[PDB]
Amino acid sequence: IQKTPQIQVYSRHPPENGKPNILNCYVTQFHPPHIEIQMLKNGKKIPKVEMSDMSFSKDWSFYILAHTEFTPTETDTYACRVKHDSMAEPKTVYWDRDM
Amino acid sequence: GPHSLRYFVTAVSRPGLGEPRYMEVGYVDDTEFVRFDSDAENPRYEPRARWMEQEGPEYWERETQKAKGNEQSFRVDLRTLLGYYNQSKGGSHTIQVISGCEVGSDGRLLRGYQQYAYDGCDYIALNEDLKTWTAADMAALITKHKWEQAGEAERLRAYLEGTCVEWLRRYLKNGNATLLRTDSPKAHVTHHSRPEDKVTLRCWALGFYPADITLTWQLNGEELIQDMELVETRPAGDGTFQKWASVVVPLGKEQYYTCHVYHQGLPEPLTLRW
Amino acid sequence: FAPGNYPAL
Repeated sequence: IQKTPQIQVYSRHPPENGKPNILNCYVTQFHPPHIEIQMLKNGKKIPKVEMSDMSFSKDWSFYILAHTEFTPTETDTYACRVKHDSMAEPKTVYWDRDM
Repeated sequence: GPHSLRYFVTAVSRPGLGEPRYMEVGYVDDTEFVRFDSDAENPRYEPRARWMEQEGPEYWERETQKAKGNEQSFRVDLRTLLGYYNQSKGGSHTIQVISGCEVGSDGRLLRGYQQYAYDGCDYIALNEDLKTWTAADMAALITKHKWEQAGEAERLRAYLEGTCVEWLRRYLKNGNATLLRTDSPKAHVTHHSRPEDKVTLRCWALGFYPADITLTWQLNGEELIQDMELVETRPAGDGTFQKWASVVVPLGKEQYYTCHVYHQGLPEPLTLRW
Repeated sequence: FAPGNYPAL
């Protein structure tokens, strides 16, 4: 079964430039489980990234969470880039702090 | 309230890249507490919740020996299934399993379950009676027959009814401060303009626990369930969850809509307006 | 406490 991943990027608390926070990238509803997830700050890969909350729903599709700590600024941009065999090219989703 | 102990097992073959990847993830309610990954530098069952530090070294040694055993068992399964389905040794294939038990407030057993899937499709599952099996296809029928003659349901039932139940009660006790807490949501609404004099009102519910919560939008007292966008509740990285629900409304008619938040950590529901 | 002895398919 081949299902295309849904990428959701959000923070733990409402953004406040200068206060520490947690940035999350939730990748859901995909199959096969082969997947590459990357988090970026200004185009560079963030090294300290934790993977957790792995599971699967009733229809057996996979769920996985990627997260890292971060202190927002008004000039830094964040994004989550995902590679999965259901897509021709890697998908990048930028964090929308005004959502 | 009800509480559950669940284990999500996944075995994925990867021809030409060596042995299959094998993972086991354990959960007590909506909380990840243990994990095992065969691709790890040093594969061992490791704790994922601070309260698990109360378990001695013999616990981790037992769980690790067990997992390595499960890993070999599943490598065989990946070979067998290729036979059952007349498939080639060149493709990647996946087996998934969920096993668990749920208890009520008094700690008595509510139910137990174990389900298998191959390549994202139902394969075989234990029935509610915890005595018989049900197969999704011809191949699963072969396994059903093997398992009936070997008497597997009786061994499994002993686990779901006893071991699973007793250990679940222990986890809730040792980790009650974490597992029996209640974090109340903090909500707010955002406004976004659209073409044709309309707007998108979004209601956010943040940092709550447990994960169960109800977010609704209302107009004239009627809960606008049909015309409302919503996301599945999701973990926020620190053990809590978040969720949002939006509604597009006529420009200047915003105040006529309200957001209601129901959660076990709220004596009275929250009602928001932009 | 994880289950073991997963029967072979």
